[PDB]
Amino acid sequence: LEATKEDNLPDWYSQVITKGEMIEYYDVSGCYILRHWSFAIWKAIRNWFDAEITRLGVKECYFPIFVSRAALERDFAPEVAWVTKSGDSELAEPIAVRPTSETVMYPAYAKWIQSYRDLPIRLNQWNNVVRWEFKHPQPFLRTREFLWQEGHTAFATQKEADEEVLTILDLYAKVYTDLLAIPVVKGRKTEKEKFAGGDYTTTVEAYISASGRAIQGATSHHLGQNFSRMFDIVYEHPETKEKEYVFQNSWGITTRTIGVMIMVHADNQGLVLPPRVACIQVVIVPCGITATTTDDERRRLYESCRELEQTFVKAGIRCEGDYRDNYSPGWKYNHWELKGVPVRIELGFKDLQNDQFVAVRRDNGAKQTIKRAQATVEMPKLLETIHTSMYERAERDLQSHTKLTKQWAEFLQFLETKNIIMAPFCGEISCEDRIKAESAMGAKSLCIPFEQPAKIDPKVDKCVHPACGRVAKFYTLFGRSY
Amino acid sequence: LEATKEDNLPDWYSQVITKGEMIEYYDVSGCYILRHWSFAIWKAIRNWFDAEITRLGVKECYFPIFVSRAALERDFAPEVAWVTKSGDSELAEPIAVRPTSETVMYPAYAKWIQSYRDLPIRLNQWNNVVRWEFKHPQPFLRTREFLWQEGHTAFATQKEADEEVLTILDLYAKVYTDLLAIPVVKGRKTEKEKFAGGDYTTTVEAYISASGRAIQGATSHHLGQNFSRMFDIVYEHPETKEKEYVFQNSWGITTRTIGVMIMVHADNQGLVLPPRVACIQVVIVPCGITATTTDDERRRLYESCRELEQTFVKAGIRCEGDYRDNYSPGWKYNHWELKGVPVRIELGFKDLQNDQFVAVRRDNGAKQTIKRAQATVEMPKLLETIHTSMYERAERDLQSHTKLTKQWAEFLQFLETKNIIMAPFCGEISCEDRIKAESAPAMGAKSLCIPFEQPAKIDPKVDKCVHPACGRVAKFYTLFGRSY
Ligand SMILES: Nc1ncnc2c1ncn2[C@@H]1O[C@H](COP(=O)(O)OP(=O)(O)NP(=O)(O)O)[C@@H](O)[C@H]1O
Ligand SMILES: Nc1ncnc2c1ncn2[C@@H]1O[C@H](COP(=O)(O)OP(=O)(O)NP(=O)(O)O)[C@@H](O)[C@H]1O
Ligand SMILES: O=C(C[C@H]1NCCC[C@@H]1O)Cn1cnc2cc(Br)c(Cl)cc2c1=O
Ligand SMILES: O=C(C[C@H]1NCCC[C@@H]1O)Cn1cnc2cc(Br)c(Cl)cc2c1=O
Ligand SMILES: [Mg+2]
Ligand SMILES: [Mg+2]
Ligand SMILES: [Zn+2]
Ligand SMILES: [Zn+2]
Repeated sequence: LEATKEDNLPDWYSQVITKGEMIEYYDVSGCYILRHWSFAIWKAIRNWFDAEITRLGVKECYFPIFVSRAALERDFAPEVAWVTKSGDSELAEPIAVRPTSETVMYPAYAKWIQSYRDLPIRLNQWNNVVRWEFKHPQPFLRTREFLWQEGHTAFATQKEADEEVLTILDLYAKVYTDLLAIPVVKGRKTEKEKFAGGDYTTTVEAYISASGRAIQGATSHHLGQNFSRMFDIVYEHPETKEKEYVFQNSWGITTRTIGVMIMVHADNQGLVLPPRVACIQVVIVPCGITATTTDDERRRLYESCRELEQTFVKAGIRCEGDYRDNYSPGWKYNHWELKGVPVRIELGFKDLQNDQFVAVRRDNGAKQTIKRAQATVEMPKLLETIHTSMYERAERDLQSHTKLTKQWAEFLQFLETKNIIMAPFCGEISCEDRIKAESAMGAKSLCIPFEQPAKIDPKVDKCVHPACGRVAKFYTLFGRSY
Repeated sequence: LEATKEDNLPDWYSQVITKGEMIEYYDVSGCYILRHWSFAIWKAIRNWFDAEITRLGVKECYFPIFVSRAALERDFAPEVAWVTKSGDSELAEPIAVRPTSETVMYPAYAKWIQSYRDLPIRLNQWNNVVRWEFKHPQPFLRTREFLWQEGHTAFATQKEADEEVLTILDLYAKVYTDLLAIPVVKGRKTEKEKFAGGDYTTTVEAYISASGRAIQGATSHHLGQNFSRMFDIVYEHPETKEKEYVFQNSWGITTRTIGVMIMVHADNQGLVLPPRVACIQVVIVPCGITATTTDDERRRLYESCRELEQTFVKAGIRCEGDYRDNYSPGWKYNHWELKGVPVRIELGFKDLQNDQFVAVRRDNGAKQTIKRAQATVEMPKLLETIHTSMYERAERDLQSHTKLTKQWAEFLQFLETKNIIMAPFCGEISCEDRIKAESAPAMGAKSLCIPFEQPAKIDPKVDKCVHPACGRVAKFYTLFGRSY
């Protein structure tokens, strides 16, 4: 590993994603070959979330990657990738590679709702979407093609919609903290940062101390009746028949997760995978095989290592051994340290003589010896222990970069000191622009958190800036972002 | 269903796939909205095959949907979709939507095999691909975007490659016979119909009698060293430091599976889904209505039906009840019969009094009464019974359309009356072209495959090719017929 995380972050990240065997750079700018290592992490995330939402009643479909011009046109216009040509023959009308599927799914929804009896609609797509991002692309954070799931739901009454938005958001937050061991702040986005066609938007924000910047981890919007008016998704009331518009929601999460994991956990020696998503959770690395190693002893070692690995598998542990005779044990140590496998097993001849083995943690590198009887009990403890110690390590990190203040001056102080700031705010868009302006790379709104620091005292509290709406409507989290 | 399968096949196919709620037609020609129902079918096939191939050891990755012009340019040119514009701004280089990934994965392979020690590389991706086909598209058989799985593999020795080719081909055929209940002919593709960049091509062909045509259900190719040579996928031989090229396969299967399912099994009342991929295997339909609704009895009926479906799901059976108030039991009957649910459950107040229910089969409409204790046993047996009755009927159909001959004249007779033929063949492509011509959306006859189960030795003492003008090698038997 060539670069360090603290000095020269972009090339630390590059080094990690390549020497960790998750990326291969690709000759269409801003898209990246996904290797087995990364893709398994995405599979773990995808599988948990789909089990969750299929338990809830969301069904799965798939709309085509292509969107007609006419479909799309009824403004992110500069972000649309256009097929214009089939080979050498130029196309009558161009077709667009999808960025999202509202334009295609909501007309379908108008067609599928023939009566009140057809509601609710709860569909989800696991697909890939292409946005010709103008902002600097980063290998997992912002790729021009990315894989995600997008769910679009239609409801009779607004209660169902509000409840599902929050349900999905709790799911998203659990993906972050329970799968990837990352702390996140749940909140509402301001009127400036909400999804334009929506009503309100929930988010799950995370903070990179390295970058000093925060990043949106997923979104769950409540669309209200905005789109159902746009696309005329209506039904007649069963009693007192009158044209009623349905209530909608949409939500999404992407491979950005992997990037956020990297940024939060990887150290200066490679990746550090959260145990619950790591492809290989335990790797056994046989050692002690000197020059004078009688081939019977090398076979005996290999036999015991394979027996240990499979008794791990039977106890539900993703464990593999590394028995390649072309590499030294120390080489194997480094290799798997870059791949960030949570626990390495060291099984030498002396450990064999004692019916034990030594486990080494990828975070903090602590060694600890374990007898082979307790293998199926200690090892899962250790995996959970690692998860917690990762999450807490990051959570304390977040808590040390969040400062609360009611003054602009020390707001700017904090912002320059590489941390994000909780301050009272009016919410007004003009003022939010003024804050970002006078902070320059300037300070953006992250979300209005669900957990407020204090109740706002209306006779006292004021906004964090000079003109505003004056009266503080709530506390908002602000900071530099991705 | 307005139209019949027998008269007006295309319009029947449209009616079943729409009123069965799997397709939604789409305003970009040759793409089709996959509704929840069909996609559940695809999901089952995918999970089965993925369990299988990752158990064998194939790993999964994901390359971008976009291909550099240069990558791709290093025949099918009119089928490539080109992104040229990002909104307003035209792009530096144009990019192509992937049509397959050899052009892109094999350079990575060349970068990834640094030694003999890195071998074998056995990768799979589940992804979507686009081809602007020059043929009329039909909703699952040939779509302009379609989803698939492509597996690409590289091996030190040719033996490993041959073996995986055949293993994978067996897995494809199992998807067809164990999952979709369709009988399929394993074979080798002729020199004319094999994949051009390959060595040989295996296939699994299936026959739809409605259209009287065969269709390729999947492919497993042996690329040998042709692609390893193009892209210089090499390693240094261990004993002798000398450049050795790897041996490769690639194989793939697409959403066409669902189409052949539809074509082979659905009747003139809608779908008939095979039990092992059916999204709902059993639908429960109560039977008390109108004025006779002492609501206590309606709640008693609903609560016992939820108990039966719950005890069915816990025994791993995909069962849901249909309890909507709006509709009548006869409507729900017709609805789910369009959806091809293998067995419909009818549970009225009388069966309630007798601790029973009656199950009706979607394939025959045959009824059979079942007491509620034995439900946990009788239902899965019925699911197996229904499966094999589907496969067996389809196999009797295939066998009654497979005919064998050595005289060209009766080859043409058999083909003209809508069935497929197995005849002695030389293997030559010019001769195959003459065959296809002399039979005349291809109205001529194609080579389907050289079957693995040959009937009779094609012994050269006297055996000659079935065409009058061929160089009568009589190398083997080939299966011919109109195909998709
Ligand atoms: N290019 C991308 N690569 C990966 N994940 C992305 C990308 N763009 C957006 N996401 C994530 O996808 C979720 C839903 O997308 P969306 O809300 O449409 O993002 P967005 O408005 O474009 N955010 P931004 O990148 O700041 O413009 C967000 O919560 C992001 O975390
Ligand atoms: N447009 C399509 N839609 C769905 N399945 C397809 C399509 N084209 C090919 N297939 C299937 O996908 C598998 C792999 O594709 P491929 O090897 O390219 O077939 P192919 O050479 O294109 N045959 P052809 O349909 O005549 O062009 C084959 O087994 C086909 O049955
Ligand atoms: O895509 C969204 C909002 C939501 N869509 C459903 C899944 C979750 C997601 O947050 C916002 N957005 C973002 N980027 C876009 C890029 C283009 Br190009 C287009 Cl046309 C449209 C959009 C667009 O609407
Ligand atoms: O796609 C293939 C061969 C194999 N690729 C890997 C998955 C299994 C599959 O049988 C054949 N084929 C078919 N159609 C194509 C269309 C275009 Br456009 C291109 Cl460039 C290339 C191709 C092309 O190579
Ligand atoms: Mg964006
Ligand atoms: Mg083709
Ligand atoms: Zn203000
Ligand atoms: Zn011949």
